[PDB]
Amino acid sequence: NRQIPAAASLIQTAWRCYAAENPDSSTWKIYIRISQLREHHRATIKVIRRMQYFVAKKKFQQAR
Amino acid sequence: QLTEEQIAEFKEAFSLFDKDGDGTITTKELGTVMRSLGQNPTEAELQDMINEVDADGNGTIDFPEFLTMMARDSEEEIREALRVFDKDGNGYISAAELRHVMTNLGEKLTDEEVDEMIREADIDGDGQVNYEEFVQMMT
Ligand SMILES: [Ca+2]
Ligand SMILES: [Ca+2]
Ligand SMILES: [Ca+2]
Repeated sequence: NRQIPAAASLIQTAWRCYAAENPDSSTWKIYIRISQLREHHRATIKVIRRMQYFVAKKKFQQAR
Repeated sequence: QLTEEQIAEFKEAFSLFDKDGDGTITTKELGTVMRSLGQNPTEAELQDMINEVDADGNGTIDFPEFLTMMARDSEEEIREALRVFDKDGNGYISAAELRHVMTNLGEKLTDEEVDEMIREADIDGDGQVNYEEFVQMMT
């Protein structure tokens, strides 16, 4: 069932977009290889999460 | 739907990706930033990402396309994705089932992330996150 991975990824990248608007979210703890997350880090993370959400959306629609 | 303060903020973010300063974002520069974050992107992943945003098809992202992406319905898509895991046709699945799908499939969220969505998404306070509550949280 091609839809299970696509659908999960859609949910997960959507929530990850949402969680990144909150600066205190535990979603910021997954960048284990950065010691001190600074302003320029967060801004590039915000952009990468948005792009990945748009990828996940196209792949979901491609699976249906 | 775009503040002028947002536009300059997005211009600054654009700069962090376009390090050569030629007004464009290539797959190499996206790869460079992601590896700088400790991520391990695949060259197809980088291609899917550029393709999703690159509206003119010249293989690269310049700032108007960046601006559009950051400014960009999603509701029904999220609803369809939730129904994929809807067994009994109820408006919900158990928190344990949700924790499984979120942690063991697709992106693989962390357990503290799933704790967070679970606490935040039970808007009505009855102990059960349903689909409609989840959607409203994101919208
Ligand atoms: Ca460039
Ligand atoms: Ca372009
Ligand atoms: Ca509830």
